Amino acid sequence: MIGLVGKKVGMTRIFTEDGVSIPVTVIEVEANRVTQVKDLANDGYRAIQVTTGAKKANRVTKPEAGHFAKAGVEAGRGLWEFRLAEGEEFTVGQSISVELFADVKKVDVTGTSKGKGFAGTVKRWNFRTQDATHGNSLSHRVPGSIGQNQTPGKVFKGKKMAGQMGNERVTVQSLDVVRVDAERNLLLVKGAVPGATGSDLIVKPAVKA
Amino acid sequence: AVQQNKPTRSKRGMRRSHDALTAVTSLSVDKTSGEKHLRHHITADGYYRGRKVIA
Amino acid sequence: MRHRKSGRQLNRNSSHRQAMFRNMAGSLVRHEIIKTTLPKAKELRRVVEPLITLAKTDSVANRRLAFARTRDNEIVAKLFNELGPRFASRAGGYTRILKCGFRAGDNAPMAYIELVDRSE
Amino acid sequence: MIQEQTMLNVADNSGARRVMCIKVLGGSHRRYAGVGDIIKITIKEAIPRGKVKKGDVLKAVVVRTKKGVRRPDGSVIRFDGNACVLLNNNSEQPIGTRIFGPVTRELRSEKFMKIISLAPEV
Amino acid sequence: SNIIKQLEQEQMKQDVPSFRPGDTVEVKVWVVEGSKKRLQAFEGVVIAIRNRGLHSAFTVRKISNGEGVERVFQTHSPVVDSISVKRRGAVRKAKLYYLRERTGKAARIKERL
RNA sequence: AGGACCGAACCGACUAAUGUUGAAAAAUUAGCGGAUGACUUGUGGCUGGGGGUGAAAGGCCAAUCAAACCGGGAGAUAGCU
RNA sequence: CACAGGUGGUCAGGUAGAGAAUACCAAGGCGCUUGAGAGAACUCGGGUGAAGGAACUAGGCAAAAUGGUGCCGUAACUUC
RNA sequence: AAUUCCUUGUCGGGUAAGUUCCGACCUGCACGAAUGGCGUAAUGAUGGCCAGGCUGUCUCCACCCGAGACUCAGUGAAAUU
RNA sequence: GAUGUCGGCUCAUCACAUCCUGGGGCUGAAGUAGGUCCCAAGGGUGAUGCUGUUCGCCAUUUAAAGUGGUACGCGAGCUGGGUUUAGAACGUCGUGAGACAGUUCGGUCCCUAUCUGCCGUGGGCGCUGGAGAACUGAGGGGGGCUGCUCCUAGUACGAGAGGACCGGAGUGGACGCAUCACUGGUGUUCGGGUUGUCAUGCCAAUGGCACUGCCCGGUAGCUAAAUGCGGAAGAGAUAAGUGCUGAAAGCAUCUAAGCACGAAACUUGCCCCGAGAUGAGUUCUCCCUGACCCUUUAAGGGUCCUGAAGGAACGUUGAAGACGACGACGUUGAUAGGCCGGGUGUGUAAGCGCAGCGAUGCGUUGAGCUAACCGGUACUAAUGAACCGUGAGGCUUAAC
Repeated sequence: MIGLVGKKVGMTRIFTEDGVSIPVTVIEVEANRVTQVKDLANDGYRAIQVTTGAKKANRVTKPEAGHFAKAGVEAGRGLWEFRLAEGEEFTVGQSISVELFADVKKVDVTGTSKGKGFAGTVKRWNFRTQDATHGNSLSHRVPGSIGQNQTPGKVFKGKKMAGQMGNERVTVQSLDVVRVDAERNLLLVKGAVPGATGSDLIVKPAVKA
Repeated sequence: AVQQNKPTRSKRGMRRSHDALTAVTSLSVDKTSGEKHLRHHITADGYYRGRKVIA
Repeated sequence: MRHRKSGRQLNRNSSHRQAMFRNMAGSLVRHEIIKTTLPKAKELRRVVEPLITLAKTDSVANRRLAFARTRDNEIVAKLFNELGPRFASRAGGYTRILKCGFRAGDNAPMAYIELVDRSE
Repeated sequence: MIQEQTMLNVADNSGARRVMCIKVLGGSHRRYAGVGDIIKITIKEAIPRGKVKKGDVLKAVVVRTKKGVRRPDGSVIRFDGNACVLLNNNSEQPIGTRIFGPVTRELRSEKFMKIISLAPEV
Repeated sequence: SNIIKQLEQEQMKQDVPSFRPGDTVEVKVWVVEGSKKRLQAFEGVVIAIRNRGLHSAFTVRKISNGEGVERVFQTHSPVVDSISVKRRGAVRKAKLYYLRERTGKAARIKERL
């Protein structure tokens, strides 16, 4: 089934009456406004394109403005697409709200993880550090060997090395839905989700269940 | 640690393909003195956005 | 990583930054306009403006704090006697930074920082 | 968190005074043992006329750690030292007959009912 | 952060007594031993207070049955039933971690008047 | 009193890292040993190459030692490259 | 080499300190002939660390630890 | 044994785990009495072992602080081919 | 006219003659267990005592502690204990100088990366008028392990001891990933104590320096030791193996026709990248429809007027980032600083009074201060320009 686009508000706890603390992530899910419906005949597949939030009228270009005007909806801060199953249908201009998840109890949350910059092999790939003492020469956190010898004669593609870490799209699967609060546009899921505070989150019903 | 063959002059100019400088091409004009200056910078005569600021 | 951290270290250790900014704040107070690198300004503000805020209200304790931050009695006197009264109704933002080119010796980006009044 | 070479105090009247963890058993490459975990130990010090001798190798259950345990609340209970109770190597039953110092709630597992009953507290 | 603020505000207790590090408090905690739900008392010295809104916590140190034990309580948890101050202590610090190395006469805290 | 003891100068040199086109053709930094003695240091002199001098290591003899350097024999010789 | 190396003697102020040790200063003399930014891996030289505690390694290498004075007390052995 | 190849001999001690150590036996391939034998107080920057203390040596690393590395302006090498 | 040796370390990749887990036939397979053979590489396959050691032997684990190849994989990655220089001694040998795959003690490991190879990060062009987005999926990668308990069930079995197949359920270990509610670490950028000394004329009150002088705490950020999640279910085609109907070869016979099954392999399914997928794709939207002249004439070139969508530059900046890039913002403004209010951390500031001979206490007073946190606020800085990018987009056929 489709999902909704929200933003990571932060993280807190919920105390249950039987003395259990549930670490929850607070996701603010405003109304998602359908801006385009893609169908098999015209686009080759079935999906809806949604928008959410708001954007400053000076920051929206007339290409984007014209695209929004065709749907007859207000400008949002972006556009996302959701693949449609066989059953459901939607109409352009329709708004979808958080009570979509009223009876779901597992979600998959996708976001852009925090960017770690250029990271070494110890941090990025959990490589073991070498000896801190006992004669070690300038080689406390270096990767060590990277290949065999003349017989391969090259470094194998996909070798684990230092480089960019984080700042990439990550999905976390099968999160408990703790609370759906329609009037506050809030969704509370158990556990941590990728991304820093204030970043966009894509919430979908769990695919594996 | 060191080359096995002398690189050609071709590879030299191919590396310097990215070393070219870029001109500013965007001088602003003060509304009072009419002087040219860098955008968001004091003019040589001490004006900024039409106001005498240094002297 | 540097997430949400604040404060340039300016290729200096802590005590040297503290001393340099104390001296520079004294200079700005006595002269009301000085010329430094653009990165040293934008850090002077975070030092000098709190002293003016402190000087808006005059008391023995506040003068002692100002003297602790800038160990110069002339600077404390001028602060509490002129700059506090001059900026009594100003809600922050007592300084201006004006980019003014590049330094001949090392091509460092220069800037002028001044108090917004300077008796104009 | 108890690992190999960790020294432990003895929380029963079996006779041992100091024991050292020989193996955190119950898995491959397993690193630590918390409260309620079973470990194999050697006896480094014992009283002259106890039921166990120095250098004996046998099992034990960890009942107090100064890393502590966490409750579902999020609270934590820490102790001032690490203590264990000696168990027979084959039948994992306590050797001693008195239990000294408080124990914690995690031992209620139908396997350590003797320790819970004999303990002074919790 | 207004919405998280309000979400936490809904959950806070309104009857938390005021106490300081160095006081002797007695805490009642709910204990479940099957189908029976009980109150257990834990009395000791408050050696640390983390007051962080809903996430506030405080540490209580007790010498029980020969050796020291300290519990970090989660204030606003429903597990904590009631907190009562039995004696006011007079100390200079906010975190009384030095008490861990001190016992008997050396661990006494003078009463605050 | 002491080829006493601790410990500065001073004289050495056990270990570690660093440096290795070095700041240096053997150093720097942190420790380390001795430190009234078989001690160290200044200024002169004296011993010369199959020779000196050596509490010994084939050590040292002007960043050169199973035989110093400079010039001659000498365009030594080389079934070898 | 305007080279972090070597180079005999003389003088020796104050406050702490047994001291020509050492901390801070006096007289004096300097800031070391490239600087300005960013605040990556990794390197170098430091600081701090939960539970553990040599399990590390060829090996406690390295780190950490002890330290001062008065006073009490001190083992085998001994060439006293 | 600074010697014993075999050999990690054997036995005892120390550890949970001991080709090391320490004490025995003699089964000295191949110790032996001034190219000294055997002990020995003290002493050694001597060699081998076991304790305690102590700790990031390690389990396993994590942060903070400087100096580089990155970038900019000035200057401007080398090995090598 | 030089291809560094062993072991450890860090990092590996592959083969299958598969150690574990999976499938199956035969048993001298009652069960529990096995044995032996066949198929099968998807994942996993100990850390310690001695020794320089690979090994070995131990003492305890484990689901299991596979075996080989890779210059006995790996020193322009590291170590250097061993072996293999120059000092010295011992046993032995030689008259001796010296020797000894006998022993012992001590004994300089340089390399600023051009090219390929790999991990990251960008430009230039193309993509056929340009632009803003959003897409698709053709291919690539990643993951892909297992214990224990309980129920079925003391049921089947045995004869009793003992004890299932088949089904499930819940919690672990190793491992990866996100994050920081909690709990901890760090926090030289926040407060407090305290030692020596030097200043602020002096007292008080402060500052400088002694490793942040030594310290006790601690905000944000980051972290792990903290906590959430996840390696599939299910398909499709199969391997070993098992069958159904069924002749050749009246019978038979899994195979020849024909019809079924069957494993952690395979292909998907879970996750990531991705049209330079030159084979450069797709949908929606935005913008430009003025002349003139010269000729080789051709998909030609200038000139004047015009410049649009958009983009860049510059500036305020960032839980983005070596640098680019990336994201928000420029007054139609909260993008940063300051400012206001709070929070938080430290713990009752200065000044004054009081008590005491004084040190000191006490009160005003939980007071004062408070980095990066939250919620605000135009006070300061985000300036009109300008710059780039155009003037309706080739040809041919076929449809309409």
